[PDB]
Parts: sequence; C-alpha cells; structure tokens
Amino acid sequence: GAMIIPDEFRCPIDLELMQDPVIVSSGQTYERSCIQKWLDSGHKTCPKTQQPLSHTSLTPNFVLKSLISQWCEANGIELP
Amino acid sequence: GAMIIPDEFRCPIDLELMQDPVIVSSGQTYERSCIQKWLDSGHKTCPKTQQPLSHTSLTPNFVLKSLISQWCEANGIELP
Repeated sequence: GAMIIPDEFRCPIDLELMQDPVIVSSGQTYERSCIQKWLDSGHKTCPKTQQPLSHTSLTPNFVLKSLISQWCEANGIELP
Repeated sequence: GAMIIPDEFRCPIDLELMQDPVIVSSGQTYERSCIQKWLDSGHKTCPKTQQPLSHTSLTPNFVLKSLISQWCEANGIELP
C-alpha cells in the first residue's frame, strides 16, 4: 500500500533516509555528511535561510535515534 | 486512550510532562526551566554525573515539536 517515514526521520537537505543525524546550533537537524562538506567548503552560513553563522556544533542526535529505533520496531523492519 | 506519554517526550530530570526541551553539549536533553535554575545557582557540573562541565551549549527544541503535535492528534488529546 503506502509506507512513508515521517519527515522527522529523514534528512531535510537530501530528503532521503540515512543513518547519521546531527544538529546545528539553531537546533536544525541535517545529515553529518552534508555538513562536513558544507564546513569543508568553507561556508559559514546557514543554507536554509542564507543567514550568517558565528558558531557551529557537532552535537549528535539522541532522542531522534531512540525514536527511530522504536519506529522500526513498530513496523518490524530494519533500516535500509 | 493512553494517559501516559513516551519517556522520550518526558523530561528526564523530573520525568514530568513539559514542552520546552533543550540540548546539552553532552547530547543530553533537559527541560529549559531546570537548566535555568542550574545556571542561576552558578553550578559548573553535570547534575546526573556530578562531573565538571568545561563548557555548555544551549539549543531550543526541534523535531520534538512536530512529534508532540502529531502524538496529541493521534490520541485526540489536548496537550496540557
């Protein structure tokens, strides 16, 4: 039928399911890989609104991970 | 209906229902009110581990907001 994961468990930037959740200073959640490229590129601004960024953080997701684990169990499936 | 919400949404510190979570540099989520008291007290150690904190990070809630709204809708219950 139809089975789509909530946007909460998907990377907003790539709109794709991935196992690497990280959070920005603003509290936004994005894929770590994308951010590494973003920082590596030398970009010090938020891609979402093109606003300037004076601080970055490598804080990993916590509750998101726990929630996704429960989500998979409910469906009785494993992450791709 | 379910009168008990998942511990993920519940504040770990007081195990009480609230809507104002923030993150810590250690990837821990605590209620905003509690951390404010901590700062006011001039404490420099993590309450749970009683270990010194060389630094701290303040990040407002994020994906929790979306989940909270959806959760209430699923149960058809108003959020206190």
